[PDB]
Amino acid sequence: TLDGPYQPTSLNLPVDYWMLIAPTREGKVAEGTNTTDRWFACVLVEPNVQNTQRQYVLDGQNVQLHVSNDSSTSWKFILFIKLTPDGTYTQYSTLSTPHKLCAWMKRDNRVYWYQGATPNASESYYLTINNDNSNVSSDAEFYLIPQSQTAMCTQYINNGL
Repeated sequence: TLDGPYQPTSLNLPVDYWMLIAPTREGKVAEGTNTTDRWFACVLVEPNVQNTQRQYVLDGQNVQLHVSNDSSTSWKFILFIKLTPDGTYTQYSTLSTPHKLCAWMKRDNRVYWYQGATPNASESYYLTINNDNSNVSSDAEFYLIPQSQTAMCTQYINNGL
């Protein structure tokens, strides 16, 4: 079930809900943290982007990041992670898709996202201890999908809404 859409915002997301984010333009898509040892950032890159540095607002300040997208047809979401409050975001995972949809979810002890190349992208996860101060921000409209209906989230990620 597609709950939404919702306008951009920041909150402590309840566990077991995919945030399916649907941006229209390249740029920062989302960020999230448990405030202790994980800071996540997702950016969207348009097709045919040669190695370059782009500036994004992350964790409250401007940050320069290396990006590229070798595809002529798919857009590319890139997940960056830093593991300390004053560390350095580094590229961790990518999703290549012509549909410009990405998703993430919090569960007990994990954060999930989709990775690979549509239409055969699949879920990946990272050990993350959730807390009462955890928070996530979406810069684009998004939907919520219950974890019980993960198959439908996968359907949308790979094949479009």
